Amino acid sequence: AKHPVPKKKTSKARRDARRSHHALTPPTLVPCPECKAMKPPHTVCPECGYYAGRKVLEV
Amino acid sequence: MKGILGVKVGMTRIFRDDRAVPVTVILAGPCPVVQRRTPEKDGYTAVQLGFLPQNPKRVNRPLKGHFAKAGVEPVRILREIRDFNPEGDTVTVEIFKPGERVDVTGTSKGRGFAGVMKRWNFAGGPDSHGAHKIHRHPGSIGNRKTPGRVYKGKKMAGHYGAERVTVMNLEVVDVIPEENLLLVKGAVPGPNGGLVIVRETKKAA
Amino acid sequence: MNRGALIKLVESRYVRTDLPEFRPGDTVRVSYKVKEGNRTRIQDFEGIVIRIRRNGFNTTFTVRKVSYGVGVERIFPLHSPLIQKIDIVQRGRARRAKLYFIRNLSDREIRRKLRADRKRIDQDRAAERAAKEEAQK
Amino acid sequence: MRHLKSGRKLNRHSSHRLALYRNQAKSLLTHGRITTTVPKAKELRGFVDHLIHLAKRGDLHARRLVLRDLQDVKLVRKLFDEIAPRYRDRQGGYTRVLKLAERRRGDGAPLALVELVE
Amino acid sequence: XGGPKKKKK
Amino acid sequence: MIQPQTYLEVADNTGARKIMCIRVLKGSNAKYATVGDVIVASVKEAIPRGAVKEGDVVKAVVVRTKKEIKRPDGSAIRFDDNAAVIINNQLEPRGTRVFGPVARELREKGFMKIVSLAPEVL
RNA sequence: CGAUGUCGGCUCGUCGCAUCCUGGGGCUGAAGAAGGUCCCAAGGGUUGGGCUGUUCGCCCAUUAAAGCGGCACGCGAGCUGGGUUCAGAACGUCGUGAGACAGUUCGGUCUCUAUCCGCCACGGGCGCAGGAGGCUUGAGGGGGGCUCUUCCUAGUACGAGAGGACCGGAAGGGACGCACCUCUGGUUUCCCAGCUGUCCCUCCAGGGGCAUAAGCUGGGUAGCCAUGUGCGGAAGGGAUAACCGCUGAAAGCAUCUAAGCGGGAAGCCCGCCCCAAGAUGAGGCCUCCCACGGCGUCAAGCCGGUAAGGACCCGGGAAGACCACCCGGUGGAUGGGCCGGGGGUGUAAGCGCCGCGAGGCGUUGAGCCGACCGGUCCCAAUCGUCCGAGGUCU
RNA sequence: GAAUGCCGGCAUGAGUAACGAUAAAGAGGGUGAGAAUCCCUCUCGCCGUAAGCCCAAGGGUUCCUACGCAAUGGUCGUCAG
RNA sequence: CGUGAGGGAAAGGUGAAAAGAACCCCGGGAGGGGAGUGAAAUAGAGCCUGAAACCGUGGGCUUACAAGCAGUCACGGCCCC
Ligand SMILES: [Mg+2]
Ligand SMILES: [Mg+2]
Ligand SMILES: [Mg+2]
Ligand SMILES: [Mg+2]
Ligand SMILES: [Mg+2]
Ligand SMILES: [Mg+2]
Ligand SMILES: [Mg+2]
Ligand SMILES: [Mg+2]
Ligand SMILES: [Mg+2]
Ligand SMILES: [Mg+2]
Ligand SMILES: [Mg+2]
Ligand SMILES: [Mg+2]
Ligand SMILES: [Mg+2]
Ligand SMILES: [Mg+2]
Ligand SMILES: [Mg+2]
Ligand SMILES: [Mg+2]
Ligand SMILES: [Mg+2]
Ligand SMILES: [Mg+2]
Ligand SMILES: [Mg+2]
Ligand SMILES: [Mg+2]
Ligand SMILES: [Mg+2]
Ligand SMILES: [Mg+2]
Ligand SMILES: [Mg+2]
Ligand SMILES: [Mg+2]
Ligand SMILES: [Mg+2]
Ligand SMILES: [Mg+2]
Ligand SMILES: [Mg+2]
Ligand SMILES: [Mg+2]
Ligand SMILES: [Mg+2]
Ligand SMILES: [Mg+2]
Ligand SMILES: [Mg+2]
Ligand SMILES: [Mg+2]
Ligand SMILES: [Mg+2]
Ligand SMILES: [Mg+2]
Ligand SMILES: [Mg+2]
Ligand SMILES: [Mg+2]
Ligand SMILES: [Mg+2]
Ligand SMILES: [Mg+2]
Ligand SMILES: [Mg+2]
Ligand SMILES: [Mg+2]
Ligand SMILES: [Mg+2]
Ligand SMILES: [Mg+2]
Ligand SMILES: [Mg+2]
Ligand SMILES: [Mg+2]
Ligand SMILES: [Mg+2]
Ligand SMILES: [Mg+2]
Ligand SMILES: [Mg+2]
Ligand SMILES: [Mg+2]
Ligand SMILES: [Mg+2]
Ligand SMILES: [Mg+2]
Ligand SMILES: [Mg+2]
Ligand SMILES: [Mg+2]
Ligand SMILES: [Mg+2]
Ligand SMILES: [Mg+2]
Ligand SMILES: [Zn+2]
Repeated sequence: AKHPVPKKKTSKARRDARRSHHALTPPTLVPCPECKAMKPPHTVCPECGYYAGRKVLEV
Repeated sequence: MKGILGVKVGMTRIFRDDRAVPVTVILAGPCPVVQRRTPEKDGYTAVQLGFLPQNPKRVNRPLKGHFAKAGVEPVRILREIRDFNPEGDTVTVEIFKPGERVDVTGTSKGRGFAGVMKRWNFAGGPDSHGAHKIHRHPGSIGNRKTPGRVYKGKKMAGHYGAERVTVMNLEVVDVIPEENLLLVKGAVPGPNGGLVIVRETKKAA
Repeated sequence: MNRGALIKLVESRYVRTDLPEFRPGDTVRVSYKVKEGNRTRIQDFEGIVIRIRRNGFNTTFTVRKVSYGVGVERIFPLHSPLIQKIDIVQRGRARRAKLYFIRNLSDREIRRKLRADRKRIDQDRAAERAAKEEAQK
Repeated sequence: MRHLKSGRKLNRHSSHRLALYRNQAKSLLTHGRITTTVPKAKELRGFVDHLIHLAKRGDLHARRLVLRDLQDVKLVRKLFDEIAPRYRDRQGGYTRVLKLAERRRGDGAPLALVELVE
Repeated sequence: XGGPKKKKK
Repeated sequence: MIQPQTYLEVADNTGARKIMCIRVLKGSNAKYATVGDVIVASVKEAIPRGAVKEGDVVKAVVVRTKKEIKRPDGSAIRFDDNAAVIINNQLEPRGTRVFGPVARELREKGFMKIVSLAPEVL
């Protein structure tokens, strides 16, 4: 409701052209050593836990 | 024209003939020439120099061990010297004697996204009186309907610093070969630790 | 490379070791080399030491005297070759590092605020008499 | 710029930040494991490690210093008696951070584990 | 709104 | 460092007690005046019946300063006041005898009679 | 006129030359110095104040000089709002009056969000027809370009005297520009200490919260900085401007020109610095990886696990808005802890001794101690996953 | 097909500005299909001539409690006015 | 909406008949997939017919050295009859 304001409705081709980078990237995961589940690396596997400092395992 | 690579160690003041300072210690360690570019093959004249050793096999396969001097390929093989063809093997540091004038090229410290008036020394606004939110702004950036655009070099804000800077005609105060040390007169760019190269000056020689 | 400072510490072979230990608050006379036209005469500056900013070599300290109704401060490199010598004239109780405050009371309040450092005084002499008793052979 | 500087500004002013660190330690000295976000967890190491190394040395002065950051006269007891001797032959690193795999919903915060080591 | 401001500037 | 608008102390017996800097004479546009530079100044306060009266646009050399001056030997020196000696267009002091210390910078710039007359050169 | 905000100031500039200075030159009623005038020349530079809303101008102190104009009397989706330019009010003046005056006076709401172009920065994609890691060439751009003073020559030339050259050489400067933190000097937000009020932990002692978003004060490493430090303008090569000539006709002589040939500017081209192969005209060099297991039995390809390698992810970084960039990722010192050294505070607590007491002294430069230089696998960079050539035609 | 037309519908700017005081949060344990946001405990901060109590005006079911989350809550919501 | 006088909306249609979808399955629900009712289930109840702007998914052609009142006229290639 004030100073600078869009001159011309941005066309469909141009709106969609700026969303050419709006794409999401899939989460990056790896097989879990013990259980066969998938886990984002460097995270404590919820199911199994680390060798040493406690898993706090679902057990 | 003799050149060599190095790191910036640090700065200190020195005393000679009562007058004191100032110096930037830079170790210009041994550079083993890894390649020697020639007008018959490359069409110009230079020498790849290769710097700090290390690399317990982080070296890929192109490596270029080739020239039997690749004594565990260096980290910074970066940069030749151009119109330089040394003793064929290992550019020591004794190439510069004290009294000589030199040119250090380094990479300036990076200020990141910097406003005009740091980027460019602009005057900004009044700190008071009329004020209104422009205390550090660039003022006007042009004319009106003609030319009706902004010039193609207009000094504005942006990523200032973190770039190639060469300061010339630096004096060599002393060289210490036992430790591959080289000394000059302050003006040298880059942070401590940075790669810098050192040439003899374009002033003459 | 891993010695970035030990490297710097190496050029600093200009280090001086003859000069006396001293800390701010105590007054010291520093014999200084001066040119004075072509020649070279040894001028003395005698005042209260008022600040020591240490940085290894290229540490500086500053001394302060009132001369001919005007205050003067001089700033010396602790390892300046020009320092002929430097010798303490009285040991004063500091109670603070940088004591710039005395710039604003150069009078009677300047003493009694910087009183005698008995403990450091009674070393300085008794600490010498033993060094006088040694090497009399 | 703000180059070679150290310590996370955690979007808190000086006294709040200090309080935060100081509270988290209390919590982490009490339960021995804590869940917080990663940067909060990456900052607790230094702080809790130093208090522990202080209980190690043992002297009454060392107590009174730790007591400045912990205020609880017990718990500091627990520190000096039960917690401390467990690390006597360990020089540093009395603490561990492990990044959890689930993120806070409607916030999005990467969480992390922080527990006393051993 | 309804004005009521007079045309100043 | 002295610039136009700065009160200086008068360190000679020319009569004036204080001058205010009008301009610094180094180049077309020198920002500051240090020991041994020549300044132009208005007189703002005087002693009755002396050689110079209030209002007298004079020239003078700077002899002491609050900001420290650095010696190329790595030492420095600063004084509690800013002080000048009023001089004539031959750069000679229009007064006999000068009060309080002056920097050696004075000697190096050729102001021999000042440093002689001075109680102490530091 | 269903709105092109109208003076001046600030800011940021850039352009023209009919140039204020600096460079070069002709004439001079040019001895010399200093001027006068005209030609060539814009590369760069062209100060700070008092007055006034002022532009302008007058003054003060300087200077190499204090240039003039264009860009909507450049620049209000950049700022200001003194002026002008609403409503209030008053003076003088005009009108019987309400009111009026480029006459005056005091006062008087300047609008957070940039879509396209343009600009300053940074990336994502594809391309460069085999895929890689590096190191490069520089087509073509940008930056920069200023000047004073003193000395030597010599106080000779010149000049009655007074003054006082050129050419050549040297040293200091003034602004400006790039970089830097050793020194000087700043900040440093919890690094240390001192202090007040108050509430609390437990009475003492000792400490903690709050008194900004530091309670106040005294200091202060790194880092970031200018006042501080170091460099820069050039040298030099080439072609010219005005201008000065050589040889030389037409026109026997003479003429710098009509054939030629030289000299000759802070200007021009190149050298100095920075960008730069999207320079689809996609460049060069060095070193890596190589056959297709199967479909299109034909043209270009397709599905596919692999190769050199490269991402993902994680520890980080004087790199940084995100991105990028860079260094690491345990056959590892990347960060965190710990230790050692710097460095800052200024001699903690506890105990003993002296004092009725506030305190003082000793244990003691103690204790505490961010960023800096290092050491040390104590904690965390575990485990892995996914991409990626198999080369058109003469 | 136009009237800065009228009513309605859906776009654009845009995943942009914003989310209403800079008094401030951390953790453990519960409950739940689902918790930064609900209950509980501990620690921290803020008001205290109030940001605490009691009336008057006005408001008119907002009070208490049980069961609930489509919407109202500038997010969430097992909570709630 | 407004103190008040006064101003003043929007909003109709399953099917002939609810025969309004038992039951199973995912889900906390919502809402779907089956099963079933009906001639018709894009007649399923924010229900007849379901237009356009607008927003999606899939396929064909086309596009990263290119200058644009976006069309038109020629040739050309690819795709479908
Ligand atoms: Mg940076
Ligand atoms: Mg300012
Ligand atoms: Mg302001
Ligand atoms: Mg405008
Ligand atoms: Mg940082
Ligand atoms: Mg506070
Ligand atoms: Mg109009
Ligand atoms: Mg219009
Ligand atoms: Mg001209
Ligand atoms: Mg002339
Ligand atoms: Mg005034
Ligand atoms: Mg005025
Ligand atoms: Mg005008
Ligand atoms: Mg102009
Ligand atoms: Mg005009
Ligand atoms: Mg205008
Ligand atoms: Mg405006
Ligand atoms: Mg506009
Ligand atoms: Mg006004
Ligand atoms: Mg009348
Ligand atoms: Mg008017
Ligand atoms: Mg009028
Ligand atoms: Mg007023
Ligand atoms: Mg605005
Ligand atoms: Mg446009
Ligand atoms: Mg500093
Ligand atoms: Mg207190
Ligand atoms: Mg007490
Ligand atoms: Mg507060
Ligand atoms: Mg300080
Ligand atoms: Mg290429
Ligand atoms: Mg490390
Ligand atoms: Mg003690
Ligand atoms: Mg230490
Ligand atoms: Mg080791
Ligand atoms: Mg019509
Ligand atoms: Mg409209
Ligand atoms: Mg509408
Ligand atoms: Mg936007
Ligand atoms: Mg934004
Ligand atoms: Mg926002
Ligand atoms: Mg709020
Ligand atoms: Mg529930
Ligand atoms: Mg309070
Ligand atoms: Mg109700
Ligand atoms: Mg209730
Ligand atoms: Mg909600
Ligand atoms: Mg709300
Ligand atoms: Mg309930
Ligand atoms: Mg169903
Ligand atoms: Mg139907
Ligand atoms: Mg029908
Ligand atoms: Mg229908
Ligand atoms: Mg094409
Ligand atoms: Zn597992």
